[PDB]
Parts: sequence; structure tokens; C-alpha cells
Amino acid sequence: DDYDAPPTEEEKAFLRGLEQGKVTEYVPKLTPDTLLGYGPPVATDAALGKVESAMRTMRILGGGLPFNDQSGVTSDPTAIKHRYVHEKKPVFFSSVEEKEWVRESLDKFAVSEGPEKKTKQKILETSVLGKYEEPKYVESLTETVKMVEKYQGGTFSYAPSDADKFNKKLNQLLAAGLP
Amino acid sequence: SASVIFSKYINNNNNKLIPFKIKNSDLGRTRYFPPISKEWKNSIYVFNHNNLKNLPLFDININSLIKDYFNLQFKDKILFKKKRLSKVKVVSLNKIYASKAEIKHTNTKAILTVYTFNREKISLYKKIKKLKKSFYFVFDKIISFSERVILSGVPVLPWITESHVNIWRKIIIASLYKELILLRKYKLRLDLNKYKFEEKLLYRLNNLIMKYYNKKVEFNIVNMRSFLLNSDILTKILALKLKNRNARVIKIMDVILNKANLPKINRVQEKASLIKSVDWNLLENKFKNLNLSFILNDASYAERNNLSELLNKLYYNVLLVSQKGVWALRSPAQPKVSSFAKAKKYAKIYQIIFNSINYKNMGGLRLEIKGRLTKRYRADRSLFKVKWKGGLKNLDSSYKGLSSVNMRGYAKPNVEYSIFTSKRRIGAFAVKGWVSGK
Amino acid sequence: IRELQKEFGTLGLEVDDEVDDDRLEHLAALRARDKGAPKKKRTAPS
Amino acid sequence: RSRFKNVRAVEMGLTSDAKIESFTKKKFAEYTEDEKAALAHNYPAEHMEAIEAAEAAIDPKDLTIQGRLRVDPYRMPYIDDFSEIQPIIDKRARRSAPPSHKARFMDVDEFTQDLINWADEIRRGTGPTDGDILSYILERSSMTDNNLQANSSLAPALPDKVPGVEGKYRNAIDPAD
Amino acid sequence: EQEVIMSRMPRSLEALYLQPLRREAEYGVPSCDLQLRSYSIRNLEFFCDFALRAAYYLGLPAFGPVPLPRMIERWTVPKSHFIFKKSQENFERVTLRRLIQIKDGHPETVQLWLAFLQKHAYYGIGMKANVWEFSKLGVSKAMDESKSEVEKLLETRWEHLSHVSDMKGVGNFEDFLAKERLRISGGR
Amino acid sequence: SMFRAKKLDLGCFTNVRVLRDHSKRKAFLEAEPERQALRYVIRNTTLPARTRAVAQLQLTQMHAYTRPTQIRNRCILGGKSRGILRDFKMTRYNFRMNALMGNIPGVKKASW
Amino acid sequence: EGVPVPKREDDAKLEFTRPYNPGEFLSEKLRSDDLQDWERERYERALTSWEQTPDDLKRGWSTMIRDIEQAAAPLRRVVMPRRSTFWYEEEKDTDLITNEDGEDDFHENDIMSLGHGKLEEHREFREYARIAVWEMPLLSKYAKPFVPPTSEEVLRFRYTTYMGEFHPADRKVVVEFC
RNA sequence: GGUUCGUUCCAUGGAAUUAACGUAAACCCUUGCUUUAUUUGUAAAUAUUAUAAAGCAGUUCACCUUUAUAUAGGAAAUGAU
Ligand SMILES: [K+]
Ligand SMILES: [Mg+2]
Ligand SMILES: [Mg+2]
Ligand SMILES: [Mg+2]
Repeated sequence: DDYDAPPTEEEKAFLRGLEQGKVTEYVPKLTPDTLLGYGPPVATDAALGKVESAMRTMRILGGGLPFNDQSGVTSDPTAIKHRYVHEKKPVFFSSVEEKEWVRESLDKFAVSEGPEKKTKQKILETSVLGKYEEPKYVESLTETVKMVEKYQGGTFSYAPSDADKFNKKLNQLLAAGLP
Repeated sequence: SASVIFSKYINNNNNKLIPFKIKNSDLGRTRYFPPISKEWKNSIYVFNHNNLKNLPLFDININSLIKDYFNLQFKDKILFKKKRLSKVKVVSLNKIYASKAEIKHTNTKAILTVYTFNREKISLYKKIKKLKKSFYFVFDKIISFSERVILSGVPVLPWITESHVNIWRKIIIASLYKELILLRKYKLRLDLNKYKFEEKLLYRLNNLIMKYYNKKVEFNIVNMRSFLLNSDILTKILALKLKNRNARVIKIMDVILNKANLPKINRVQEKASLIKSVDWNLLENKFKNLNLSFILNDASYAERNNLSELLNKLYYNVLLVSQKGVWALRSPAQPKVSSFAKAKKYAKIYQIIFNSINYKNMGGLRLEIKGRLTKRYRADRSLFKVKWKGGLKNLDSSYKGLSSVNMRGYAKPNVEYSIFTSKRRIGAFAVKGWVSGK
Repeated sequence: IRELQKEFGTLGLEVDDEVDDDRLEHLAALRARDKGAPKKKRTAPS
Repeated sequence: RSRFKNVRAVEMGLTSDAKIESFTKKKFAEYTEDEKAALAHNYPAEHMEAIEAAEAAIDPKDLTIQGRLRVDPYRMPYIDDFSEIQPIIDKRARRSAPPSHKARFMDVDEFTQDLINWADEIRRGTGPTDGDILSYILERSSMTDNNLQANSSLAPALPDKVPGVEGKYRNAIDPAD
Repeated sequence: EQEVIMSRMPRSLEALYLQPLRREAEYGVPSCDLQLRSYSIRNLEFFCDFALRAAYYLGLPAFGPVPLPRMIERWTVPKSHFIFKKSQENFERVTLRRLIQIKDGHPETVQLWLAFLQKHAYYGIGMKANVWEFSKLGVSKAMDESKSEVEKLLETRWEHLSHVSDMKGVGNFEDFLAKERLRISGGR
Repeated sequence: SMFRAKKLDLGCFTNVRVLRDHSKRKAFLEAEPERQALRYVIRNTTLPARTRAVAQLQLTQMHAYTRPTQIRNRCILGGKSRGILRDFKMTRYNFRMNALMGNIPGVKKASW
Repeated sequence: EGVPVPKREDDAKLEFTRPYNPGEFLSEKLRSDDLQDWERERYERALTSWEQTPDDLKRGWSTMIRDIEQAAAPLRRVVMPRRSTFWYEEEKDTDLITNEDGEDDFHENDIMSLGHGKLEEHREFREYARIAVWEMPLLSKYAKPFVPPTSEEVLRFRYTTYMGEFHPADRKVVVEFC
């Protein structure tokens, strides 16, 4: 005797709620704060464009991930602890709710509230204030070192480290071709 | 005054005025525009194409990763299952089958779609449902029988600390150990199968897949009732079946085909063409001058000036009762909903949404098996078998004449092609499969 | 898969590496009929 | 001259600016003070904020001079308020709490306590009914996360009988076989 | 406890079944050029409509969608992985695009329009925008006076970023940004 | 041999030459600014003759891997180097098969 | 090292090997083997209370556990696979083996995968209609009217954005003045 | 046995009735027209090139001829289009 009773009407109605779903609520919410983080990082005169370019720089330091404030609050605790401790690099949280989830997920892990003072100025220095180093004009063509720095300062392809690698070998060559 | 540059962009005004013309020609209905996500696995466009050249390769990695994620199973020691330490390779079929992922990319996130056929829940649910209802009823009596004998005097209270509960909890386990391991065994196996679709475990897989696209991945796992509704799941089921040396190739195809139910059809009517006639019920043919300044200006009807009333005479309104009537709103924590959300009846809305979907019913099936599928361990010529049931044509265009939208310029919109490659002890073989929608 | 087996290995979940486990079965079969690899020589030929 | 042409507004009899106002107030009359109260008594507070702003943003004069009917293939085939989230025709709602990382699958000891806790919660509202036992195998979490009901990513299921699919199939299989 | 017979439905809902209303520009000076792109038309055509509906509530008079010339790439590859070159076939990748131009739009308001579109972006569409803004002379000063004004708006946003004291993994800050922007971009 | 990573980092199709072309793209990334200073001093006719002769000799001593002309695109799925498409990092064939299945976004069979 | 050997030393030791009643269990527990002195008092008071009830009360307990054993009897029964089975032909996991009675029948409650792409496309059109009916109107509360530039605004800068995408060309700034 | 670009179609056979693929249809480009959109394209403009989304269109009508009366075809710069 191996007989299974067909699903009862009560059971059917119960499964529907789980599979089909239920009539939940929906609360409209749209303020400039709910749109902050998705705006265009443009260096306009409007403060909104400058506040967004600073939020973008915090994401490049945090790892570069996009500002996703609607896809949950989960993350990788084992990897954020290594980056934050073993690499001593920054970490960007799209929301505070995501910051408290990593705290409750790790045994005695403390995440600093906010960045330090110097880090706030280094971000406003270049991303907001936009303070550069004007490449000076070189008149004489024999000014090798000065002429190279001019070209290296007028293009973002040559990074501070790449320019140093260049200047290292250059100065080594100029010094080896003298009497 | 004004800036000289602000004036040099105003004079550049040669714009064409919106004419609001009146249509004098009859318009036919538009085609059935199929979903965009079904054309390419990745529905994406990036302005920097250096984030687009790896997607074809990642797909293989993701699919292999997701395939192994839906096969996760408890360690036999965690459930006290007394693993049989055999050296054979078990060919298991009662697991979760998945299809090739289909990702909808955005600059902010990626929605990963995957169609599954949960064959493990079909068995676990029915079996655990055999447990009599008296088990929980009799178990509830032991909780009341143990709170009058062990935690009482002579045959929750302030004079009962938690220290006594620890010992009180072991006695129940001491007499029901072999019984609680059985219930817990099926409860965990069901929860595991249930959490593979919830965020309790998907948040772990999101991290592994988030290292390829560098975006938060959202999942849209779809459950299938039968495995014959997706070519990816069908060709993988037949492949595992044929991996056995003693598998009867030709007879396994007949069992699968017999499990495919095709809808009744009137051959003469199904193949009958359609005549082209002006459909005067179309919103474009009904009002040829769509300007509201002409439709509501007492054109033909009287005292229907209200715009809302006009819309009700064209669309099915859910808020109203009787399809056409009037909106009657009641005069003067809990969920924030309306005072009529419960009164709304989505009986005809379900019939409007699912009628505008084409290729719902499965109308075609084709299975091809090609490769080394012999029994004896020797060199033998290849084998080839083909079976089918129903047609893979696009009836709306092949017979009726309606215009279709081919996918990628060459593929039919209603056919799902998939190939699965496996190998026997003597060589490799493939399993192709076509599944079509009427 | 090795990085998926360690992410879910803390929850007591297991998963078979159908690729590696198949590669290991092919090697074991060869040793059965004495067709495996020879002892890796770690010295000059002499 | 404006961005739009008055050709369609001059034939009906709205050549003058004062004539277009008589049409707007007659056809697109604003909500009365009574309707607002009834509309604010049925919809929640937040839903009313978006309604009051829409009637100030969308001026009636625009609907008369350039308002036309929508006939594109992307228009919604039916009318609805879209106030709530429906079971099947809407994406599954995600209102649960995030999962716990340290949560582990219950053991025989923890499993017993959870089973005891479930037996005391239902015995405070014979014995356990089928609905309570059916809400324990499908909704009682066996993880050490305080019975969390995580938001499922499973797409909403379809009706018990899909329109266009039901009434066309016959079961070839026979229980007599 | 009575029933009120609503004369009409909310204008917000009635505006969803009409064509996207457009505001009239007084001067006609472009303030934004949003160019959408995709390999399909049903999502591009649809989002373009959704964008115009948001530009009306914000008072931005939008012009479009202007269908720009579609970009077509072509590749002819042999059907076989071997000698059989006499049999080839053509492939292509058509890029369908549109253009929504906003005239006489407030700078900050336009950034809200663009912010709203990115949050609710439709899958399979790439968007690029060019914003035009007027300004006085002496940009150096202006960009210096507005340092405190931006510090007040970021007071409640510094919580996102958090790092250990004296970050040692970054080293040279300016160099970190440069080479970390390449990695995310993909190389350039 | 000295530039081959002791721990494999390649996630695509691994090959004897795919592993050899990958070691050249990394060695050139480290020496590009240094290799561009030797090519600049050689072409700068304003510097002394000896200065340009020393750079010309040091550029010749750089390892072959450092040379950028040694880099050649390879299929990330097959490992071949003949008939590779820059837009897909695949052979003309692998592009075809994937384009028809739908794995390459946007690509469609062309008819006109 | 060497040829891999199997790992057969995998097993979970069950706590109890046979069902123990409160008396026997407490007796073995309170054998003065290893436990805190004060903790041994708790068990003692429990055992003392256990040996203070009527025989019938104890008798019922013995039958109560036997009634639970029969309640979970059909859950540990090895169901025999059907003669012409399809799913359990080579299933070496006796637990999952069911009767295969109406497990592959179509209840007319699903569409093909191709139909789910068009249904999931409607679930999104509603998600965008819900935004244009309830969230868009709130954008009018923060809009600001356009004001024409004065005589001092002589420059017209241009900034390009890629809407959340890193493109090297998103750093150029064009300026045009008369 | 006739017919058709075509196992197309009609009739018929003291054996037929049907299904799948190919064919056909449909699709992409192209042609005329209708509506929509007006920038980065267009001298002007009340919109007509261009750009591109959808829809309509043919052998359709007219003329002539025509079997077994069942299935049709011809004519091609001086019928319409
Ligand atoms: K620079
Ligand atoms: Mg015949
Ligand atoms: Mg222009
Ligand atoms: Mg034209």
C-alpha cells in the first residue's frame, strides 16, 4: 500500500503565496539624496557636479565598483578585511547599511568612521579644486631635462611613476656622454 | 543686454514645426517584437569596448560555476548518512538542472537570468510529506509531559533557570536521537535546495561572479514545471542518461518524446492563411486624428468631455467595477497600500498579458544523437539517431503570412537550439536538441 | 571550482570536480594496465 | 510662432487664447476639494504627495495644444494605478533583511531547540494543524540566523491555468495502465 | 462613510497613455546632448520615451528622439576552420542610436535629469551626455570660493569611504588614482 | 624563462606560446618608459654623439621580451595567432561559431 | 605524495547508539565519570524527580516514544523503484527514490523559456510605469527655472559624461567665447 | 489528362489518408507612398533633401482570350499605377 493523497485545496492556496507571491506595499521615494551618487561627475559651477566628482574619486580608491545602492547590502567580508588590513587600502561603502553588515559578519573587525583629514584634502585638491602644475615654456632646445618634463606634464598617459622611470634612465644617459 | 555668444546660438533656429497631420491611410497592426534578451546572451552596449571583448569567455566560466553551485550537497558526515565508500562514479539525475545564463548588462549592475528544473524538490517534498501528522502532535505532548515531570515538583517559571533547560533538552534527544536525525536530514536537504534560490547563499555566489563583471549581480532564476520547455535542460538530461555503457540509446528517446504533450490542432485551420483587412478596432484606425483637441470636442459622442472617460472606452480599467462604469472612492504597523487594492480583480489582465505572448505552447521537438554509442570496448563506426515530434516552423509566417523578426538575421524566433558534448569509455558523442513554440 | 569549494566548505557543502575527478580516473585506469607515466628522471642521462 | 502649429487648434474653434482656456477648464477641470479628501483617504501619505505635484507640473493648457493619444507599441495595454506590487505580473518584492554571514546549518542540538521553540509558538495562539506543519517545512529556517525569511530571487510563478495554454492539452497517460 | 464619484483619474496616470508632453523653449540654446545607443531598437525606442517624460516634469524642454545614422561594422570570415576559403559569409554589428537635445535647461536641473536616468537605466543601452554651461571670467577664483560650499555638502557623505590610519597601500595618492582608473577602464 | 611567472595567472586558454606572449606583455609594461628614453636619446640630434651612442648600445642589450614588436595577439579560446580579430580576441572561426550561437553581443549575420 | 590513496576515514560518530529513557540516560550520565561537582547536582535532582512518579506515568512515556517511531515509519521505508523507471534507473541514493506517479505530467501551468522573456519584459514595463506615475512627479519639487546668462557670463564650457562608465575622453573641457 | 516560375492548382486512379525537413511563405537591403522625429544633417520655409522607427503596396484594377466548364493566361515606350 503506497498511495499519496493529492494536494489539498488548503495546501495549494499556501504554495501560491510563496511561488506566485503576495500583494506587498510600495512607497514612492525620490529626493536629491536618493539620486546623489548616480549623477554626472562634471566640474560645473553647480555644487551638485562637484560633489559627484568627489564621490567618484572615493569609488576609485574603494576599488572602482559602481555606485549601486539598490542591489542589496551584501559583500565579501574575507576580502574586505584583507584589503582593509593586509593591504591597508581604503574601502567604499555605497550605503551605511552595507557598512554595518560587514561589522556583524566579522569577529571583532573595526571599520573607521570616515576618512582622515589629509585624505579629504587630497581629493578636493585635484578632483574639485583642480590644482595642476603648469608646464613651463622652454625656449632653448638644448634644455633636455626641462623639455622632457614639459611634455610629461601635458598628458595623462605619463603617470608620476612612469615619468620617474623615464627621468631615471635619461639622467643616466646624459651623465654617461660627458668628458 | 545679452551675451554676444548667447545670441549666436539663438539665431540658429531653423526648426521644423510639429504638423499634427491627419492620417488618411489605414494602418495595420505592428509585428510581434520578440524580447531583446533572447537575441544575444549579453544585452549590452558599452562606449568603451575594452569591457566587452571578454564576455564570450566569461560565459563559459560563469556557466561552469553556476552549474557546480546548483549541485552543492551536504557532506555525508554532517547528516550522519554513513557514506558508501565505493569507487564507482554515481550518475545522479535527481538534482537541479540549469541553462546557459542570459545576462542583461547595465553600467550599474547585471541581471543574470537562468532557467532551472528543480528535480530534487519533486522527490524530497513528497517523501517528507509522508511523515504522519501525529508526529508533530505527539511530539508536542512530550514537551508538556516533560514540563510536569522533570521541571516540576509532585505530579516558563521564575524558579527555572536556563541551566536546567540544557539538561532538560538532552533527555528528549536521548530518547529521540535516531528520530530527530531523520527529520533533520530531510529538513536540511530541503532548506539547502530552497536557499540556493534565496539570498542566504546567492550572496556568496554573487561575490565569485562579481569578480568577472566588476558589478553587483542580480539573479532572476526561473523555475520550470517540465524539462521539455528548455532545450538546454533537455539535452543535458538525455546526455547523462546515455553516459552509461548499458544505456539503450534508441529507447531513451522514445520515453522522452512520449512525455511531450502537444496541443490539439485543426490541421486545415492551422495551415490556413489570413486575408489582409483593415482592422477598424485598432487605436490607430479608430481615431485618425490623435489630437485630444479634436477627439474630446464633441466630435460624435455627447458629454464625454472628460479625458478619463475616453481612456476607459479604449483600455480595460482595473480600478472600476463592471469594466465600464465610474470610479467610486470611499469617503472619510499596517502596510502602506490603497483602500481598494483588494477590490482590484486581475482576472482579465492575466488574459491580456498572456495572450500577447507568442510561442508559449511547445509545438516542436527534435533530438539528434551522434557519436560513439556502442556497447563493446572496441573500434566501431560512429552511430547516428534522429527523432522528432511536431514541427519547428514559424506558423504565424509560414502559413498565415504575418511578418516575423528573425533573431540575428538568420534564426527563427520560436526555436531553441542547444548542444551538449559528453564522452563514453570509447569516445565522444553529442546531443543536439530543438524545441519550438506555437 | 577550488575557490567555490572553499567559500561553501565552511557550511558543510560538497561538490564534485567533474573535470579533475575525470582526469584522475583516466590516470588510474592507465596504471591498472601498466600504461601510466614512468618515474620522473631527475638526473642527466648517463 | 511657437514650436507647434495651430492648424489643429484653429479648426475646432480655439483660435484665441481665451478660447483655449474655456476648453481646458471644461475638459481638464482640476480636482475639487472634495475629491482630494477622498483621494487622500484611500491612498497613503506618500502616494498623495506625488499626485498633488503632478497636477501642478502637468498644466492643462499643454494637454489641449499638444496632447495626443499614445499608439506606440510600448504603451501599457491596460489601465491600472500601479500602487502596489502584484503577485504574478510584477517582479518579486524584496523586503527581507540581509542574511547572516556567520549563520550555519543547525545541528541535532540546535535543531531540537528550534523544533521546541516552534512547538511553543504554535501552542500559544487539537495541537499543530496541517497549515502550521506545512508552514514549518517551507518557511521555518534551519539556519542559525533567528528564523530569517530572506528575499527569494525566484521569478514569480504563473497562474494555475495560463491563458492560451489551458484547454488545449489531453493527458495521453492513463492511470488504468 | 460615503462614496465620492471621482470625475477623472489622476493626471500622473492619465499622462502615461498620452504621448510624452514637451515644454517650449524660449531661446533654444542647447544645454545637453544625450546620445543613446544600443544593438536593439525596442529598448532604445522605449527608454527615449521614458526620458522625455522625466524632462517634462523638470521643466526641461526636450527635442527628439533624433535618429542618428546607425553605425555598421562588417566582417567576412570563412565558414570553415581550414582550407575551405571559397565559401565565406558576412557578419555585421549595427549600432542603433538616438539623440535627445535639451535647450534652455538649468545646469543643476539637467544633472538631476541625468542622475535619474542612470539609476533607472534600461538594460542594453549606452548613454553619453555633453553638458553646456555658462560662466563668468576668472575661473580660478570661482573654483576656490566654492571649496567651503562643497565641504558642507560632503559632511554627510564622507561615511562611504573608510580606511586605516596612514593608508600605506595607496602610497602615492595621485599615482594610485591614475593607474587604478586604467584597471577599471580596462587599460585606457 | 626568467620572465615566466612561477605561479600561473592566466585564466584563458593556456598554451606554450600563449604563456610566452603573456610574459612579453608584462615585461614591456615595466620597461616601456625606460625603453622610450633610449629611443628618444637616439633620435635627439641635439645631444652629443657619445650620449646617443651609449643609448644605442644599451637598447641593443635589452632582453627580447622587452621589445614590443614581439607581442602578437592570440586567441583567448584556441591559442592560435593567425587570423585574430582585435575586436573579439578570437580567430575568424571561433568568432563565427560564437556569433551564430549568440555569445558575441551585437554581432548578427549580414544580408543586404 | 605518491599515487593517491582513497579517503575512507570519513564518518560521523552518533551520540547515542540506541534509544535511552530518562532513567537509563541519567544513570549513565551520573556515573561519576567526568563533570563539575555542582553540575552533577542538577542531574541528581532530575533523576530523583524522575523516580518519584506513578508507574502508569512512566508507562505512558515508554509508549509515547513507540508511537513516534511508528509515526516516522513510512519516512524511512525504502520505496522500490518502478519497473519501467526513468529517473531512478541508476540512482544510488535510496532516499530520493519516489513512486514516479504523475511526476512528469503537464498541468497547463507554464510556458516555454521564450515566453518568459516577453513576460519578464512586461514586469519591467510596469516597473517603469510605476516610476512615471509615482516617482517622476516628485522631480518637479526640486526643479529650478532657466535664467538667461547675464552680460558677464561670456564663456560657454562643455563637459562630457558617460553615465557611470570610465572613458578616457571624459576629461576634455571645451570652451568657446566671442 | 491539363495547368503553373514551382508536386503550384484542378480533375481523376479496382487505395488511399497524413506528418517532418527542403520548397513556399517570411526575413535583411532596395523601390513608391503614409505617419512620426528636426541635431551634430538641411539656403529659405508653413518642410521638400538627408537621417530611421513603424505601416501600406501588384499583376491589384482595366482590356483581351480561355479546356472537361473544374483549375487560367496573354499583351510590355503610347490602359491606370
Ligand atoms: K598631467
Ligand atoms: Mg493522390
Ligand atoms: Mg543644428
Ligand atoms: Mg524620406
